[PDB]
Amino acid sequence: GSTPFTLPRLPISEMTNSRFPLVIKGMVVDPNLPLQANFQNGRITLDGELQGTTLPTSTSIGRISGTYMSSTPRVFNPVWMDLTENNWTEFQPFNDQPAPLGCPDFKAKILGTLIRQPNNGSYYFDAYLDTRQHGTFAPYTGHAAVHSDQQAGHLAQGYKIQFSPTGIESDQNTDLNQLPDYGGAMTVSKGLAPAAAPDFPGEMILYFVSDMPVRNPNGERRDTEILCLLPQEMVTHFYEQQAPSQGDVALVRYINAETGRVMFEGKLHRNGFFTVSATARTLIVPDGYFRFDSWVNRFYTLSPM
Amino acid sequence: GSTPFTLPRLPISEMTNSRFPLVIKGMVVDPNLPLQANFQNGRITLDGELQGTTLPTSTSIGRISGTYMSSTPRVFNPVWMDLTENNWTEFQPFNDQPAPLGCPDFKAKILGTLIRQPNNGSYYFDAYLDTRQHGTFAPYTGHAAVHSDQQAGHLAQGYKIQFSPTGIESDQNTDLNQLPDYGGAMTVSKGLAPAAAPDFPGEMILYFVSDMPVRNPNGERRDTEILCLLPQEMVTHFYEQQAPSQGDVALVRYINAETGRVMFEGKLHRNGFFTVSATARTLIVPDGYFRFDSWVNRFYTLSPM
Ligand SMILES: [Cl-]
Ligand SMILES: [Cl-]
Repeated sequence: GSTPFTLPRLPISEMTNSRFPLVIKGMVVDPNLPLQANFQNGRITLDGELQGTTLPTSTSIGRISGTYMSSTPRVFNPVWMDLTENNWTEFQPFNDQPAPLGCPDFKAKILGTLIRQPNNGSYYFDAYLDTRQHGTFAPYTGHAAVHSDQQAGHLAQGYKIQFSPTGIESDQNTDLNQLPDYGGAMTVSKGLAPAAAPDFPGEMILYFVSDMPVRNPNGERRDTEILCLLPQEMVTHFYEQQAPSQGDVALVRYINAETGRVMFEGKLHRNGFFTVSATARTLIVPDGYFRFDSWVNRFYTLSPM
Repeated sequence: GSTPFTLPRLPISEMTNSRFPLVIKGMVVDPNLPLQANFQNGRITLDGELQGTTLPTSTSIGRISGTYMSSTPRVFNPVWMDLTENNWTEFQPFNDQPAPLGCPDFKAKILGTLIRQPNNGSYYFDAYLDTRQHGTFAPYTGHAAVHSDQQAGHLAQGYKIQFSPTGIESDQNTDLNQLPDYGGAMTVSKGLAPAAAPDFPGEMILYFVSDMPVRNPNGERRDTEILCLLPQEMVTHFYEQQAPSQGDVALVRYINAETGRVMFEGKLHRNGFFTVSATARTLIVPDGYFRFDSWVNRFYTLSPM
């Protein structure tokens, strides 16, 4: 009677990143990527329990929303936001959720626009959200500021506004595998999705990869990838099906879309991430799909990739 | 043995528009909206056959892509593109597809950015795509131009570039329910998704609604909605399941998410759109989900909304 667990029958090439609105360009396993992952977006259990700051669908990944504050709690001045969820429902600060759902889970100067909502006249202008700064990016406290030199005259106390990202600036310190300090100078622990980590020596996380759009001054080049543990279409699939997990870990096979050949197998863990048996950096082109084959015991040994 | 037809068990409030990257804010039936719909995005049959320019997932809705042409086939100069699909595979012009998949299917000055791809150094800058212009927007011919005053020095012949939209300018003539002229001055008919139209007097199309972001000079106000026939998550669901249709038309019920009460019923047509029995403008808040109940004969009479 219980809903069987399944994966979406879609090639990875047709999926999108769960941490930024981008297509998946492939997968990577690498001993020089972080051995454990702590992302807060793209986190769901296999039986459909959202974790961290993860949205169920791609409504507003990377966005923050709220109402304009005329006072704090080229020259770029802060635009302060009394934060809401991106669907404009209330966000309770200092509670059991690190930030509103969909809030960026990386540290960067994020470029984008600030959108005045239709009730106050649809308009938008350029702004950035610098998630490296404790003073203006502490969303766990219920407030955050974007920065803009284009806001003059367009906002008044209480206006609904939403930040929509286009990309980042990237420098020598950019590392998108580090979480921001959601509480600013104040530590936060409650409601974080836990570390995803293999428990088999010889297994590594299989990450899904996208290219992050970058706009540095004068076009300075520092190309940057962004990883996630689950493409958003897998998050939505597990959320929608709510299939009970019926074993320690899910055995999955990656199937070539053209030939139907089994390319490799992996473990899909209940906490929502993939591991494979590998020792060296391996790049997987996304012209295949994952197929759930069976629930297996935690001591199952994967065929080496 | 055949896959049963189903709808995604998600409230409409968690779905996104199939014609622009936006959340669905509700549904509308209205005798003063077009009685037939001709959108090319968000078109799929119930058994999973994509139509028009419709992508299976939200990879690149509203984008166009290609390689830079240094020659034609503030002051804003055209940036000419030898068009590809947005996944960088080849687009065959003058054939059986009106434009690359995901190409905008409305006429507007679409604001956004132009993205130089990582192989030539990740960088992006502001640009617009004016889909009202025959001379620079004829994607059926394999070429189109965006316009920019920020490109100087950043592009060379053959560079991969992608236009990503943020919103539109809107004026007194804006009407997003009219298709662009995909062939420019040359008519195009081949490969268009057909008109969606009720076949019951007393029934009207149930449209899904989003608010389009607008940026007019000086913040001039002209708020604009954009309609679609299917949210993209329904498109993806039907595409993924490939469920055979087992009757003339699908009977669906809209269920209140809180109470589980049946709010109204409608017909979900094989060509991929909803109709309901109504006479006057009716606005539906999206805090419910559609449930497939049975295949019915084409002469089935719906309970009035
Ligand atoms: Cl499966
Ligand atoms: Cl259903």
